[PDB]
Amino acid sequence: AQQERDVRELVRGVAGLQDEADPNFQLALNFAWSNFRFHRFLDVNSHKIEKTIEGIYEKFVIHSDLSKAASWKRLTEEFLNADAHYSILSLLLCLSDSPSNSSYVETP
Amino acid sequence: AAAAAANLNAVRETMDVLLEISRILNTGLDMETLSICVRLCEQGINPEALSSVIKELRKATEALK
Amino acid sequence: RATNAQFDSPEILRRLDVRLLEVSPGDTGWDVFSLDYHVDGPIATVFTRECMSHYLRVFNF
Amino acid sequence: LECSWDELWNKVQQAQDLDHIIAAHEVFLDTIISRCLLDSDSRALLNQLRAVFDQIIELQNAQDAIYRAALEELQRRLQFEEKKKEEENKRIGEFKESIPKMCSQL
Repeated sequence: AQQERDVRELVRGVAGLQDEADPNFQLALNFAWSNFRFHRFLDVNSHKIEKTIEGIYEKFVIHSDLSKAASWKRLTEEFLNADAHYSILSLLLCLSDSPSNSSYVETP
Repeated sequence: AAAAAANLNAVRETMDVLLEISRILNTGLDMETLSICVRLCEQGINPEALSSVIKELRKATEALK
Repeated sequence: RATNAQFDSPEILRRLDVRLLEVSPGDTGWDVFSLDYHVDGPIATVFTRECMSHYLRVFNF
Repeated sequence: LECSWDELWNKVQQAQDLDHIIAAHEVFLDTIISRCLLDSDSRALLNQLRAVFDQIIELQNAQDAIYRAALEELQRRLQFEEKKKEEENKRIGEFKESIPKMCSQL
């Protein structure tokens, strides 16, 4: 119930669809179920994520975007307080990766 | 309840932390959708499967452009 | 082997070896390449790892 | 790479303590960091310099886009002669169409 709602809102947000009776919506739902019920993936290991996050930090330092690297390590350090860490991290890490700009305008 | 809503403020605080993390990484995801993803990993899910789902869904909006 | 570097000691060509940048969805080899000189003796007391980092940054430029 | 190199070369090869050589190499590389635009405060300077590198690669496309129309006609003109041993009239019309847009872009 809540699972189905989550998958529906995911499709609605990302495909931009507002009609849940669109046949494309039904095809996307069938695709999501068929991808989910086929289990072959590896499960996220924290050590590989740790190697990856320090690698992203070092990559920022080498390209001489120093404040971006400081904010990157800072934001991950603040996130790592209060498993689901590495899930959300691994997700965001593989989804895309770095910009050609700093993309940093936070002034708290 | 009062403590049950300050936890919801706490959820929004980490959601803005992940907002900064999403822009410095240049992802297309917004805040509502990442809360859906957070509920998905509450039930347990491969991030490798969610990324394949979204790596199909975003570049199936570039096929009707 | 073809260039003037051949008549320089095999040790110091051996200590310099290739490296890359860990991947990103817009990879070019012109974005992703480095050389690494790494420590092979007590020279770590002379050459810090962050000194190799500044080395690699001006190398990137 | 001569200034910092001269003063580096001097304060290694005259020095008879390891820490002085260390402290010379350190400030050597550090003033080089300030001398390029790889400092924290000169970064805005750096930002302009990256914008000098865009128009370079842009020009490669814009230069070849001339030859992808201009030069491309003349082998077809040879092929018109290989008939001779109406339609490049249309290419003369195409030139009045191609030239102003590329010129305005330049």
